[PDB]
Amino acid sequence: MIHELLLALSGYPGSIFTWNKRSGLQVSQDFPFLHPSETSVLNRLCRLGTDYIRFTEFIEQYTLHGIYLRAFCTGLDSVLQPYRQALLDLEQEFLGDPHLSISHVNYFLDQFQLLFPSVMVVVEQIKSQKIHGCQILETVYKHSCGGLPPV
Amino acid sequence: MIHELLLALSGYPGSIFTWNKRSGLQVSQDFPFLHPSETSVLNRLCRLGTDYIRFTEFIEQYTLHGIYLRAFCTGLDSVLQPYRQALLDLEQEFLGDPHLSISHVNYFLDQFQLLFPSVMVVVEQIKSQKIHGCQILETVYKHSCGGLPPV
Amino acid sequence: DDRVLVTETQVIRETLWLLCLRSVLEQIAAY
Amino acid sequence: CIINTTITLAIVVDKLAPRLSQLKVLHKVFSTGVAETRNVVRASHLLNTLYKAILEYD
Repeated sequence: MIHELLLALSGYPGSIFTWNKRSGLQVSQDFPFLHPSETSVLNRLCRLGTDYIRFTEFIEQYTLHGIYLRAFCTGLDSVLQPYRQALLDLEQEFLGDPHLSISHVNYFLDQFQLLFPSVMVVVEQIKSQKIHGCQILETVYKHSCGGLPPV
Repeated sequence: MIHELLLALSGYPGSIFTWNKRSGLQVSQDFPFLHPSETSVLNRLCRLGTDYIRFTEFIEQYTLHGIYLRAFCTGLDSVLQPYRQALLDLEQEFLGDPHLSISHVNYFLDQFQLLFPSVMVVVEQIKSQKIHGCQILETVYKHSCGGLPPV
Repeated sequence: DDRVLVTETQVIRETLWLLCLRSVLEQIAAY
Repeated sequence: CIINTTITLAIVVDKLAPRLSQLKVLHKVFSTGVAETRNVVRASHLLNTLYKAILEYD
């Protein structure tokens, strides 16, 4: 189930983690093998997966036109690189000792959980206001004076 | 019954070891399984539990105010640390050989039985005379010139 | 009245995830 | 240490004493950072609550 999840957090949905076009990633229903209390933390964990999927779908779509939009997505993958790299690691730690639970996996994301949310509305302002041209170099700058150090 | 007692000496009273708000910890009445002569040593053993409970209840309550009262309780837990640590050990010795009786358990406390009593009236003088301010640094000092090496 | 009759160690694992039985749990719940 | 020594309820609690103490403070420090509309009063009243709450613990 661990390697099952680490793919769901990568952009591949399956039977355990269904995909909905409006809401986002979420667990289907109660599962007998697992506990009924975990059905929550996963839903808290998917609030992160939905961000990466809606990210990479937009990144590929390139959608509006202009070089400053092309380069924004070109750079948007660079900030998103430590997310992937930190996800490849989780499998290595689980390959060593088979006593690690979802608690530790949820704990490992830590920084990504408080970063994506603030870098989600920056994309939404673009696709909802047709920000064409060099005006992006301000719409991203007006959000660069944020307090959150990571952002 | 051993692990039952080692919790009663920790601050958790139960059916065998009832709790009274005035007197303190004490055994309820005669028990058929155990001998009728032990009903005494336990009562001698509880004279120690009553001290720890009345200690930790005061420690939590913080009651009067002032930093010198906050720090006194902050330090009061440090001297009370070897009591807890020496109690965790009793379970380990009983986990090894199942031939140890209450006699050995009573014997293990030894030092705590002659320490708490002398460090009980120091608290009572505070809560009964409203010792406010730096005057604590003498009321504790006037009792620091005691003969008992442990104290 | 029916009850689930959980084991003992299972409770500590559950408590870690959150981080007389109805009494002791009620305190940790407050945390 | 649970999957790999005996461990029960009364032990994990007392082991977590210096944490369940530090946690209770945050329930009172944050309570004044959540009970509140302008962006300049929500940030001033928060930052001033800390400097007041520290002088209480000195």
